[PDB]
Amino acid sequence: PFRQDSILIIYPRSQTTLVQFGLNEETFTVPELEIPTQIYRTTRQDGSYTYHSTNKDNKAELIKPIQNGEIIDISAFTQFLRLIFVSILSDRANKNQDAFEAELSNIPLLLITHHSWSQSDLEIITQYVFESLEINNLIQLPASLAATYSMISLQNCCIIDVGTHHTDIIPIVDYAQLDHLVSSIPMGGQSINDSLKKLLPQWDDDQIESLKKSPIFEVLSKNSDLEFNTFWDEKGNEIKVGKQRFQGCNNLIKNISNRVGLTLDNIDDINKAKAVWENIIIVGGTTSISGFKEALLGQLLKDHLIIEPEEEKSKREEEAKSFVPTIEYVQCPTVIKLAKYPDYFPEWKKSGYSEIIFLGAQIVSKQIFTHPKDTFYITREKYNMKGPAALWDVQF
Amino acid sequence: TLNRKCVVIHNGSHRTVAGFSNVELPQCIIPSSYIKRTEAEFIFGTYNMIDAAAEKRNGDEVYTLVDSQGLPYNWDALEMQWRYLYDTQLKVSPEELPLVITMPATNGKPDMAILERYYELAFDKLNVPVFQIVIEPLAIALSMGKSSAFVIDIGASGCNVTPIIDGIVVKNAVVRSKFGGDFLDFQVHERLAPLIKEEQKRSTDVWYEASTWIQQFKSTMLQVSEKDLFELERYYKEQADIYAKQQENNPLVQKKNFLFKPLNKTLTLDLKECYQFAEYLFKPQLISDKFSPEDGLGPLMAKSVKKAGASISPEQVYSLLLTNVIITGSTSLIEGMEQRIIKELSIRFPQYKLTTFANQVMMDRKIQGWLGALTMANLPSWSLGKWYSKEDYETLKRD
Amino acid sequence: QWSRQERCFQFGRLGASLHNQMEKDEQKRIERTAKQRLAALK
Amino acid sequence: MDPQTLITKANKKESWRYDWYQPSKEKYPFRYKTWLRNQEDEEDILDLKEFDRR
Repeated sequence: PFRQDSILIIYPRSQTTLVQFGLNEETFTVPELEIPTQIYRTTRQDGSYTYHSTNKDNKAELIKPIQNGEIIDISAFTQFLRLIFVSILSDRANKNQDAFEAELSNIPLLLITHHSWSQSDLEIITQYVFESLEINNLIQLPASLAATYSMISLQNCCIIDVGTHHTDIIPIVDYAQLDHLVSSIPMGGQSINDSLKKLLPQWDDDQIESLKKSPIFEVLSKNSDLEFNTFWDEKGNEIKVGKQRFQGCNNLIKNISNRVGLTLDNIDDINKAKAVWENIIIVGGTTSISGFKEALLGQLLKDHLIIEPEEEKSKREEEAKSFVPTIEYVQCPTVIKLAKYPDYFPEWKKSGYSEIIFLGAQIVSKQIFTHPKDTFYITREKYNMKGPAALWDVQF
Repeated sequence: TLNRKCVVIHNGSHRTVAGFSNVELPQCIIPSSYIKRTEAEFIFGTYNMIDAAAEKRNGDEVYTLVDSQGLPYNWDALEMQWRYLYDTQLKVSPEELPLVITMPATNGKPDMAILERYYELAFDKLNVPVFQIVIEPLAIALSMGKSSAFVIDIGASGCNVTPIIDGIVVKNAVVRSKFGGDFLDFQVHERLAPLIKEEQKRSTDVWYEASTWIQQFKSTMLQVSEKDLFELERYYKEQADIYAKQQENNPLVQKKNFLFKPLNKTLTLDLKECYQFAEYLFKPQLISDKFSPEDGLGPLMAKSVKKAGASISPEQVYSLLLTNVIITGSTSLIEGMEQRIIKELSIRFPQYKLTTFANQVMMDRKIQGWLGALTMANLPSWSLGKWYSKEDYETLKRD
Repeated sequence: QWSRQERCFQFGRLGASLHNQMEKDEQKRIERTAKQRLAALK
Repeated sequence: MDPQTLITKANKKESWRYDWYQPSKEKYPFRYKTWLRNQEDEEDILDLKEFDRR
């Protein structure tokens, strides 16, 4: 144990699910498999359910198991995992045919979880992985920790994970996710869309979405020099736009910031707190919008930095006209910083770090699965003894 | 160990802590209060309330769940809170798992009436399978490897002093001070009032301020002086005169700076004014002429030990208690507090050697009550605690 | 508790070291690449 | 091949249920759900490449 060919990482999210089977060994590659997170559920007279990849003869209903990051249908969700897992087996079993003795003989699974999943959901998933998929080794890695492990392993930090309809805020102290501080706001990328609809009434949804995803949309805090600029439709249609391309991100940025502030203010050990504020981690699709992260930082500074009020400072400098020492405050944060990205994953640098949580998982899985110690995953041994409850003896 | 997983709930008078027995920290710490927003409607949770509070909307009002006894007094609201916890935080039917909850040490009287209201809530309403009630000072002490201990809990409602001898709680020596965290909030506010402009029904703003800047101020400005402050002052003065006179620095003149966010304004206190707030916990005769020095924490601790010596030698109980002093509670984390509680105890009992114990980890005392219940829930035998079942209720219901 | 807390802190502190080695390896790789690139066409 | 048999041939043994349990000292009066071990007696495929990015 274990073959690197064999490591399987799954990262399921509301819209899609990133998947990878086998680690490259030279450098880590950005996940190439992206499967929409949904399954079809046919209902068979007599009550029971059947699950397929396609609307079978238009008889099945379309189930989207994960919504706003939460599992809303645990059965369709487990069926969806099986569907992924089986597909991978078939694919490899064709290509190579001796696969069941090699690449498919011992498949350890790392499943990236979301803060919102029940213990009940996590146990059921564990049961499913050991009983239905007949897999033997499982790590359930929280998304937040994947984040901090990718980010050159930070003991103290805050994860701001911007989704489409919600943003999660998750403080990490001493490599532990602080559950009672964790929260999400019902606000994300779509907010930008919505802000823009108000500013550009005569546009439609696809036009607005296209602007957001275009080279000329940025958050300010040379394109910025031009009054108007140009970009091209999804359907090739050229669209011109004024100052609106520097708008629409503000309401979201303010909401996130207000939340970050209330959160970090409830970290009880001020020495931990100082560290967290100095390692803000921002992740998610939205964050790839040029200027966004820096704009968000800018706002956290504007709202939360402990520093002398400018008027007060201006008086003191007039007074000294007749050198001014710095006023020291008892509060934190006096320093706010974004955590430093690792620049030595070439493939990741190339594609941006909106999905860096996955790199977290590539690193953890290699660590854990290419070393003897079985301290951080459930094994068959353990499953046989405690069952799904085995899960809680290997939490991080 | 046992094949079970419990829900552990602690309803303090200020904070409520909830989570499962299988992990080291609680899933949630939320306020033991709620906003009633008006068709009525009930808001629970730290961010939900702070958001709603900042909206500053009429008709919004904060109400509490736990009286100053540390006991629930609004049981219709308590159910809504429990529902909220089980639905949105633990996310599990209350019918599945055993429940472990806390009560504060009492003199014994309110006990039966409470137990009944819990039956009604746990059984009639929620359909909980079975529950245990642990006594907070007792569990905290056990969680700390101690069977006998003098447990000094400084929370929001005041100080709660509880001698515990060989696993048993001495009820007549149970003592609850009236001055603690919430009191400190009032004083910080009244004193700073003129620098911040400011100088029930207006519960919403009182609450929001207590939960925001006032909380930060307490954690960063206040300190407890090691020795009676009036004496410290006379001394520091008497010394300062000599340094001055001698040639031809008084520590109380150090300044401390707090950025007050709502007005982007610096508030500066000298160290004395920082020491002053907690002095009230020890010498409450310094606010009103209506408080005797005996309502102060020092006399109170002493009173409770002496009432322990009356069991049912004294200079033995005294010796037991004083070699197992436990200091606990959110407010006990204010810098200088342990040392003053110790100095205050040591001088009322000079013949004896005090040894005190305290969780030094910031988080863990704020929720040490819940931590205590947690370590009860992980006890290896079902016989280690009284576990009330639907039965017990049935049988009490008879005549 | 103390054990879990330690094994956790220990895993974290090792990944830092893993990162450092990943970084050193990359640097060697990139250096060998640039070295050939800068003294040869195309 | 048959998905179920693919699952069966890879990765080469008990089963648990989540059910009512009633502890004993004989038996305590109460129940609670837990993960109990069972006694002796107790669809499709998708094509990657569509989902591969290109």
